Amino acid sequence: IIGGEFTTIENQPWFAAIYRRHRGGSVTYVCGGSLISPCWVISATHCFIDYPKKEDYIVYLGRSRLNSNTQGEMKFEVENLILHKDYSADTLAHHNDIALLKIRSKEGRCAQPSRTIQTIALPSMYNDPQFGTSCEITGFGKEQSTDYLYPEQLKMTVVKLISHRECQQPHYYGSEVTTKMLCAADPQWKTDSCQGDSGGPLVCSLQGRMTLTGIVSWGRGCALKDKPGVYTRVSHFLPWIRSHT
Ligand SMILES: *C(=O)c1ccc(NC(=N)N)cc1
Repeated sequence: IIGGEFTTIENQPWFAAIYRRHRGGSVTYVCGGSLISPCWVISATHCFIDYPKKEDYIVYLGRSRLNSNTQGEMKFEVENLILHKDYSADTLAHHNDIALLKIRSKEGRCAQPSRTIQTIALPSMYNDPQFGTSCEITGFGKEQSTDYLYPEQLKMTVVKLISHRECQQPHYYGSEVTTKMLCAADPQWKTDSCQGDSGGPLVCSLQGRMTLTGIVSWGRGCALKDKPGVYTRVSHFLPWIRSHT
């Protein structure tokens, strides 16, 4: 997260921290995700495409810190890693950038809700907030494009939804953005998602309910003028989620 503020898991209790075990046993952070039901975390296919083996992955819920255990956290194996079979990636844009992880602890159990573990509601089909709406993004991604390290503490920021029209403009993304993507950015371009934030949630309040409107997907750099963050438009993927859960 470029700019924004530090947070703890209590403020985004659906947030999933996804890590990969490397050959040799070393564990590195991969991507965020969101808990949509006790047994299901939703993320981005781009996070997993180079290493598609479900056994390589570890999912935490209730975790506020990157490389320290948060009190109350729960740790899961991935029992099913479902990548979108129509996923495609150009030099920047990711298409159908959506993935489902069925989670199962060593004791053979799904998430158990708590102060630090809750589900996030899915949108109603094609039901998205109007452009200019303020939404929140959460992740362990870089605080600056030039950073080597990821923050140890979880971060959040606010970005505003941008219309398909505006995002299609020449100096923005042109035809790279489709109607299955949502753009969001800061008016001053001062806060954004960055490397490490992908797979994570874009949450909007829709008719009074906190809704997973988006999945952090792609962008040209981070917090660059006329280069919004691009999100998987979740309200356009309900059939795929339905048929795989
Ligand atoms: C994901 O890792 C990711 C998503 C989006 C960006 N860029 C912007 N939001 N501009 C970088 C990395």
